[PDB]
Amino acid sequence: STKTSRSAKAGVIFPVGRMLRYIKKGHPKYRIGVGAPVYMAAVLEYLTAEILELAVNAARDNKKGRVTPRHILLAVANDEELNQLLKGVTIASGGVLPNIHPELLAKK
Amino acid sequence: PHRYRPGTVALREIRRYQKSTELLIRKLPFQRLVREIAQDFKTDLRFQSSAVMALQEASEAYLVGLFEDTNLCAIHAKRVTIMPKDIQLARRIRGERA
Amino acid sequence: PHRYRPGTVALREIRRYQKSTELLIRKLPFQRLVREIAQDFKTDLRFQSSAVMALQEASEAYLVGLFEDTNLCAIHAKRVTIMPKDIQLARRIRGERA
Amino acid sequence: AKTRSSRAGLQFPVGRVHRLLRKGNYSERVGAGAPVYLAAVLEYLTAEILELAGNAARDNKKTRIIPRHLQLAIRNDEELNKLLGRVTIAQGGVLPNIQAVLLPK
Amino acid sequence: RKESYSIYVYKVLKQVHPDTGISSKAMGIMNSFVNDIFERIASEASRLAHYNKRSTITSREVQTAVRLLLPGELAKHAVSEGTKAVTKYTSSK
Amino acid sequence: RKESYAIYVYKVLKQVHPDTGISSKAMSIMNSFVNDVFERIAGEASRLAHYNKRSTITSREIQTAVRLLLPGELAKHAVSEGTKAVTKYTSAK
Amino acid sequence: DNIQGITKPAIRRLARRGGVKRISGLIYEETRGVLKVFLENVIRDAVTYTEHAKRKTVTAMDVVYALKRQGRTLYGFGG
Amino acid sequence: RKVLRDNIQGITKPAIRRLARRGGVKRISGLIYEETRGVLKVFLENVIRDAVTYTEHAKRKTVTAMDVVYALKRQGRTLYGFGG
DNA sequence: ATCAATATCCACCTGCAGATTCTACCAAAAGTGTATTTGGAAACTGCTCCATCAAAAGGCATGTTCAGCGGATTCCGCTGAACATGCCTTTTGATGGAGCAGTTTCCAAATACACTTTTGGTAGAATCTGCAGGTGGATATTGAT
DNA sequence: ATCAATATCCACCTGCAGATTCTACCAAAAGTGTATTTGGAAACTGCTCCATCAAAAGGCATGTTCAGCGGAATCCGCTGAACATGCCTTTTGATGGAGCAGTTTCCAAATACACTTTTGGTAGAATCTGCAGGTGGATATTGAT
Repeated sequence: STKTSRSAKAGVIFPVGRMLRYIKKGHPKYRIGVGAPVYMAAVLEYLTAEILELAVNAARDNKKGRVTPRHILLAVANDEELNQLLKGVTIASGGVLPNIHPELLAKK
Repeated sequence: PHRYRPGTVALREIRRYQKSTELLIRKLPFQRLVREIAQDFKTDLRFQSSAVMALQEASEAYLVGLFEDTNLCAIHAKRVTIMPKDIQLARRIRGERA
Repeated sequence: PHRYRPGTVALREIRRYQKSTELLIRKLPFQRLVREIAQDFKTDLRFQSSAVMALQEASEAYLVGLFEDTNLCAIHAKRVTIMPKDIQLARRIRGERA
Repeated sequence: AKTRSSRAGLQFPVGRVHRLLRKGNYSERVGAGAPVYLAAVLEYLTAEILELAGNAARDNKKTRIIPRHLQLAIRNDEELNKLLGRVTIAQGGVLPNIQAVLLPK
Repeated sequence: RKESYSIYVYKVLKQVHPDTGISSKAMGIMNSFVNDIFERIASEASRLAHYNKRSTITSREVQTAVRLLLPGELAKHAVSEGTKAVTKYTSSK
Repeated sequence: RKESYAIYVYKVLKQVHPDTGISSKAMSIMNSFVNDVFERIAGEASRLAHYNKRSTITSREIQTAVRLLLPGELAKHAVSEGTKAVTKYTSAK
Repeated sequence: DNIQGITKPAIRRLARRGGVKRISGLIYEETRGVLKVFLENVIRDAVTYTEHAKRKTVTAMDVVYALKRQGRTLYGFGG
Repeated sequence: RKVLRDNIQGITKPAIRRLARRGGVKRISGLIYEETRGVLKVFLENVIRDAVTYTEHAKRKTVTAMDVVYALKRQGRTLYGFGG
């Protein structure tokens, strides 16, 4: 007489059930193994976790406690694998990494 | 008197805007550009507030990126002044070349 | 004794190889390189001849493209000799640099 | 009977195209018109390339179209070149073209 | 049995030019071509329907797709044929 | 209505940064992220299934999909994280 | 005179954010040209979505989708 | 079973030279050859890593041209003339 | 180095636009029972992929010789950056007004679905020919004198 | 400017690999008769987009002065192009062995419905604060001297 969220069963925070609904809404005749939405729910949470991890650290370095788009671009554009995973992506109001080519530097 | 040497304010401008994230094109003017272009495809159109923001965000990010590649092409040529042909090469190599 | 000036033969080749379509790399040497890489990835693999052929067609077209972009970069710097830094600019603007 | 292709007045296979639309699970349902339209388009684009390649073949004084002809046909036509921009044609080669500054005096 | 567009491409080939032939290597490309576009259009069409919460790919989706995918002039003639065909079809019975 | 991953993005965030919060726009970006990767993975998956004439998208496909889409290290952990969650989902009552 | 509204000061700001130190005078109009083609391409597809949807209102999504298919995925507007 | 090693060196200067000529290059820096092998090597490890993943996904011991064709596509480099 | 004009960073404080949290319908995920499909299992056929081999000529490797390219150095005309100046225009915050997205709900045309009948492709085989490879010779290009 | 050295353009020759018909098996198109249901159509509500208005301070255009950069020109050190030589290794082509890719069929583990009960997720209203923005003095940076 009790209910149990598959997400809880998977030990994950992301919508396992919702994922399955979504995998179906977007890929018709394909049947979907119960494993599918759990495996993915987990993978997205992981990548989400990974981004927030560094976004924060970036928010911190900015003397701030509130993550904003900037903190995400910084966290992404400075990290090799994420910046790779996100080529072709534009983060609204994320700016650009601070970078000036030495040829353009004053001289000193 | 006082006066900053050529290229100092620019380096300062670079360091500045490269630290910020606000848009750099004037909103109104942009919105007018959008609707102007949009017309030639479909008359009596209605843009959402967001669909214009998104449009501009994309555009500025696009140009900011294109300028980075263009800067590389100038530097490649022993220069530091970006000229039109740096933009051409950059876009040519990109695959855009329009 | 006869002898052509430097470039005369080069342009000769450019014309020659641009008119033809045969693969420019030796087949066998290429097959090994492919098996080497594949093996240093997953052992006990077999290759249908076509896959190897597919890989070479793809590999050679890719480099010919790269060389054009590389060639444009050198000309941009008022040079006619493609240099590593030339291949480097082109790959970066291409987004390849990984 | 009459073939749906015949009915749409087409050479390309409407039923086949229809079937593939299904196998490919692009969606749930497939309008009786979709495979006709698509089939029609594919046949058109096919005709186009075939047209320019044929010419290219004959230009090179050849009775049989080979890959280099599709190559030349495609790379010399602004639009087809754009549509097949990220494509590479096995044994096609390239448009002959030497940079101007590389030519002598 | 492996199916392909060979006979269909060949038919169209004979109309554009009667006295021309095609190499098997060239027919290969032709096949790859037809299959690629078939994919591009069906796919674009697919998304299109889903963006619009629709469950059916109709001649209408296929057209927008053709619009989104093809170069202006190629697009125009593309859409003529499309319509010309669907229209004719819708009366041939 | 209008759903999102907003709330979960949040849990995850707090679960590792109790003393840190995330702005509106910032959250929208994370939302886009999840929707994109989700799509890329779902796209590769059904595609693997298709090529292999299979009619079921399973964790096996998602995995391969993951391997095909993510840079090495990042891919490593996702494969783990995935199999991990599927294992616990299977055993765990 | 839309596409002049995109002023030299702005373009310069852009290029600056792009790490640019000097700027040919001709750059301005040139960038101006490039930006036009950019919007023509994305708006055209965007409007095409709006059209197919039987609408008279270009939505953020229309743009997002148009951008996507142009290879330029954009975040923060899927809301 | 003869161990395979240093097969990149098989991609010889004469060859890297013909490719560049078809690419329309008239003058080649001496450091280009090695530079090119490096670039070639990356391209191949990439296409092959994906192809084989496809191979392994289908529990097969043979790398088919379709594996390569699908691989080249994930990378945006569509190839015609091998589609099964 | 020594000012001196100035930009820049950091200490410091507080109202509130915007994030956080509370709150109570409710759409959709979890649940039990039943119906339908599948993709791994297994014996198995046969394509093709691997590894040889032997002959040898096309093609790589090495060395040399010097043409001309790349780059360094010098020279200046003039294109753009810095800065003051007069001011047109973008920005800004609330406004009633309607075009027009997005909902609910009824239903006819269109799809799906399960057989049966008919036939348009395909694989294989007999058969027609376009052209790759060689031989030759008049012609165009190049480079020396 | 004329001419020897060579690569190039190329019409003819023709045997044979690869292309083009020639025909029957078989998935698979194509009719028909139910069975199911999308999504356009019609009535309707309210979430938003276009707008009229009107200040004001924030930027844009203008124009003057010249710093120094881009670009032309002279030059020579040496890096690559051409090339003659030497002989290895890729290429070619026929040949057997066997792993393995692919077809087929028996089957239980698994996904797909159809339907009911229990929340998990969301909207928007009630509560809350991170920090944008303003002030100010210390210090760093730039540049003429």
